[PDB]
Amino acid sequence: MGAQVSTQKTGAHIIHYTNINYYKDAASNSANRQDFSQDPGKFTEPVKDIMVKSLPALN
Amino acid sequence: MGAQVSTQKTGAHIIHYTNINYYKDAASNSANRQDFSQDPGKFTEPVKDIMVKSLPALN
Amino acid sequence: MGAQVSTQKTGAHIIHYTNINYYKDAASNSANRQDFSQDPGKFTEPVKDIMVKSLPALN
Amino acid sequence: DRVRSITLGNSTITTQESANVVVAYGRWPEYLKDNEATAEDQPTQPDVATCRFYTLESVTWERDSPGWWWKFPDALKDMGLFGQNMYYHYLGRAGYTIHVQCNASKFHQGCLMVVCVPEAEMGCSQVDGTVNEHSLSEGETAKKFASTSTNGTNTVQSIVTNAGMGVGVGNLTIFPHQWINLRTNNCATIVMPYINNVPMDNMFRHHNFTLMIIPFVPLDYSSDSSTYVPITVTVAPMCAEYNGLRLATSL
Amino acid sequence: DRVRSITLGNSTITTQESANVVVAYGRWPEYLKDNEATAEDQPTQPDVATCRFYTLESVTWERDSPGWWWKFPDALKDMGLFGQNMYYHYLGRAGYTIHVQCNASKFHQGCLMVVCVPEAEMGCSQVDGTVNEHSLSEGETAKKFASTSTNGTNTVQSIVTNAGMGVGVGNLTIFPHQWINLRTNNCATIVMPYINNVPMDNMFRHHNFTLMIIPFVPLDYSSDSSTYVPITVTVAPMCAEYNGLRLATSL
Amino acid sequence: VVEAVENAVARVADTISSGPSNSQAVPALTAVETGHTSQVTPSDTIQTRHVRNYHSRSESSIENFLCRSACVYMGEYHTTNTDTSKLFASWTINARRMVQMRRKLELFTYVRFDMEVTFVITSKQDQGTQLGQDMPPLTHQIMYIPPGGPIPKSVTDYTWQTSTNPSIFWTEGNAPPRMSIPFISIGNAYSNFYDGWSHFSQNGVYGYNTLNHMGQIYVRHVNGSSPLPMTSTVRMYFKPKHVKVWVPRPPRLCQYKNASTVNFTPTNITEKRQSINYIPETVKP
Repeated sequence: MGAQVSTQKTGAHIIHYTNINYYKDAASNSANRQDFSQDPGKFTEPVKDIMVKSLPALN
Repeated sequence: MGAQVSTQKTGAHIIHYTNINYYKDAASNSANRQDFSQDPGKFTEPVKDIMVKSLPALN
Repeated sequence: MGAQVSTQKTGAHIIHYTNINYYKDAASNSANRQDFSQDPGKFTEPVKDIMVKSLPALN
Repeated sequence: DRVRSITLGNSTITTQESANVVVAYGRWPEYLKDNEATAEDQPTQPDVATCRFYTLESVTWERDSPGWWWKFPDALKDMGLFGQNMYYHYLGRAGYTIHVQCNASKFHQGCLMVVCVPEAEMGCSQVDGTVNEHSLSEGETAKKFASTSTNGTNTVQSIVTNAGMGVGVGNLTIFPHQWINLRTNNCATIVMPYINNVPMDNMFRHHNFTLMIIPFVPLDYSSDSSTYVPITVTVAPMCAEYNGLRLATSL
Repeated sequence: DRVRSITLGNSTITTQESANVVVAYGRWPEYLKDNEATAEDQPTQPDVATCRFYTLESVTWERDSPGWWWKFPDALKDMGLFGQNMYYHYLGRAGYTIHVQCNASKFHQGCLMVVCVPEAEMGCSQVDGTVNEHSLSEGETAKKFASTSTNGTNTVQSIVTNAGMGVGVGNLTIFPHQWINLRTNNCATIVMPYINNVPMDNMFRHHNFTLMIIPFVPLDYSSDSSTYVPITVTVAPMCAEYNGLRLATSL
Repeated sequence: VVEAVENAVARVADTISSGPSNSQAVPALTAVETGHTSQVTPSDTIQTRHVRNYHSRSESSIENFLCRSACVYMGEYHTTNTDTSKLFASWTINARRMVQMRRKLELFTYVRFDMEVTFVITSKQDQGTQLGQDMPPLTHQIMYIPPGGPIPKSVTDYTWQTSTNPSIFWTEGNAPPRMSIPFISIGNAYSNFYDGWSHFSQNGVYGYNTLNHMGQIYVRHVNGSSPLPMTSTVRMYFKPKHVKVWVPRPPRLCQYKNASTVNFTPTNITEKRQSINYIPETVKP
C-alpha cells in the first residue's frame, strides 16, 4: 500500500523500518536525514590547471 | 532492515516515503490512512431480486 | 535510500506507507504494531496425551 | 488409559486411576546449553543420586479444611544428596515432577485443586509490616490457609479466598494445575520446567514456585464410612545441575 | 591415567590418584534373564532412587589399629529408598560399586588392604557356642578386629591374623581386592556382581558379602605432621530388583 | 532503494454449516480434572449456518495493549525557600506509585522492552500580598544518575556539571521533552515479582526492592532568581515498546497499600444479589 522499507542507522565492528505517507503535499513529509554526499573540491581545489601534489606547485 | 517504502498522497492533472517499525506490539504502529475501499450496495440495494434500472420496478 | 514500504490497516467487505529510520540505535525506532501471532494451546491444552474432542476424555 | 507408571532413578510410581499428565507450558525440563550459559566452571550432574522421588509428610483432610501450601525448593533441603548438593554450591538448577495422591471410597465426596504458582510473593497480616521466612515455610511441613482474616504480628494474611496474594482464588486456573474429584480420579501429576529470569540461581535465597492444595467442595460422608482421609505429596527433581563449589553454608 | 569419574543416579565421585578398577571376576552386574528366573510376578525396578552412592560413617586410623569389617546388605537398610524397598518385599537382587577413600601427605606412611569376601561365615570366641547377629554387624557402624585372642561369651573370635574365619590373613588375596599404599594412591574401587547359589534371596536373612579393611603396615609420622587420618566408605547399588510385595516387616 | 515489507492480517475463524446428528460422537462430554479446556464450537452442539467472519484480534496483541503513555510520578520544587532541600526534586525510578500502569504491568511475571519517556513541567506563582512583575522564561534541568554516582546537595552543587550523566535542558513554552531508553537490566528480563530475600541467611529485604536498582532523577530550576517565589511541578510519562512478556497471572483484586510490598486488606469476591435465581424483569407494559 505504498509502503517504503529502508535500513536503520546502526553501528559497525530487524534493522529496517517502514514508512507510509499520509498527506497529499510533499511539504508534509518528514525530513531527509539519510543522504550523505560530498564534493569538497569545489571549495578546496578551485583552480584551472590541475596540481598533482607530488610535483612542485610552480616552475 | 525491514523498511517499507510507499507512495505519498499527491495531486493530479521523490514521491515516496520510508517507514521503520520500532516496537514489538502492532498496537504501537501508526494509523492506516491509505486504505480506500467501498461497498455501498450493502446499504442501497439490499434486495433479493436484482433490479435493472432501465426496466420497470414492478409488473 | 533504505526506505520501507508496507500496507496500512484498512477495513474489509494508495493503501501503503513509507518509513525511514533516522537514528543509529534500534531503541529509537517506533513500535511494532503490525505483528499478530497466536499460540493458545500453550495455556489451554497443556497435556501429555492428545485429546480428540469427539472421543470420551477417559476410559 | 487410566493406568500409568513413572520411573526415576531407583524409584517408581504406579497408578490405576489417573486423568492425564500436565506439562506446564508444553516444555519439558532440560540441561543448560552453551549459547545460554554465563558461569564458566564445569558443572556437576549427579543424575541418579538427586533425580528421584522424595516423599514429604502427609496432611489430614477434614470436613472444614481451608488448604495447604509448600515452597520449592527449601522443602527438599534435607532430602538425601539433593540437599547435600544444595549446601555446597552457589548455583543450582532443576525441573520437577510432582505427584499428589488421595484415595477414598465410592461413598465419599469432595474436590481438590492442585496448582503450582511461580514466584508466589505473599503479604503480611499487618499492612504496615514485612514478612519473615518462618511464616512463609516450614520445610517438609505444610503451612495452613485460614478461615477468616488473620491478625497479630509476623503471620501471613492467609484467608483462602485471596490466596494470600490479593487475587481471586477462582482465577488460579491460569497457572499449571489439575483437579482431584473423588468420584473420578485419585491422583494428580504435574511436570514443571525451570522458570526464572536468569539461567541459574541460588537455592537458599529464592523460592522458585509454591505448591497449593485447596479444596473447593469439602469432604463429606455418612453413617459408618471411614473418617480418616490423608493427602500425600511426592516430588522428583529432573536435569539437576550445580555450579560454584565451596565450603558448606549454615542456616 | 590417574584421574577418574563415576556417575550413578544423581551422585558423582571424582578422584585424582586412582590405581585402576577391579571387576570382581570379569563380570559386570546385570538384570535377571527369562531363562534363569523362577519367581513369576512382575518385578519392580526403581533405577535411580536406589542406584546411587550412599556414604557410611568414617573410622579413625590410629597407630595401633587392627582393622574393620562391614556386612552387605544390612548396612544399607536405613538408606533412603533402597532400605524402604528392602522392607516391603520378600526377594531382592543387586550388584554394587564400592569406593574407599583415605588421603594423607607425602610425609606419612602406611598400607591398607581392601577386600570383599562372599559368604564370610564367622566363629564364636567360645568354641562350644553359637554367634548372634549383634556380634556380626552394627549396621552403618563398623565392627573392630582385635589385637589378641578374645574371650567372654557372645563375642566373635576376632584376632586379625585368622580374620575370624580360621584362615591365614595373607591369603585373602584370593578374593577381589585392592591396596591403598599412602605413597601411591588414595582410593580403592571394586565392582561386585550378584553372587549366590539362587537367583534371588531375602535381604534381611542372608549376608551376601563382607567388606574388610586391614592395615598391613601401620600408620607412622613425625614431629608436627597431622595426627588425624580418617577412612571413608561409599557404596552404590546397581541393577536392583525386588519381588514379593506385602506389608512391611519389623525387626 | 525501496524494500517491500508484507504484513499478514490475522482474522478469527469462520463458523461452518452443520446439520442434524445421531451417533456415538460426544463432543459436549469432557472432564475438567485433566487440566484441559474444551475446544468446542457452536457447530458441535446446534445446527448452524455458514458465516464468513472478518473480525481481527489486532487491538488485543500485547504491543497494542501496552504501547500507551501513563503517568508514573509527579513532584514539586521551589525557586526560593528556607530549606534548600525543597529547591530541587529527586526520586528513585520505578513504576509502582501510580496504580493503573502498575496493575496493567502485573498481569505478567516477566517483561522486557525499550521505553519512551516524556516530561510535562508547569509553573505557578506563590500566593503573596504584593503582585506584579515581569519574569523572563524559566529554564529547567533534568539529570539522571545511575547507581553509584555522586548526589547533589544543593542547587549550586558542582555535580550539575553533568559531564558524563545524561541531562535535559528545557524552557517553558516549547513542546514537552522526550527521549528513549533501551532495555537496561543485569538480568535477561525484568521481574515484577520476586519470592526471595537479599541475604543468603533468608532474611534482610524481601520481595521487589531487591532486584530493581535503576538510579535516580534530579530536577532543578536553572535561573537561580525570582525575588518573588514560584513553584514548579514535574510529571513523568512512560511508554513501553518492542515488548515481550512471560507467564501470565490473575489480575489484582485487592487495593494496593504501598509501593514496596504486595500487602493487602481482605476483600470480597464480588457484590451480592437477592437469591441464586434472581432475574431483573425488563419487558413490562
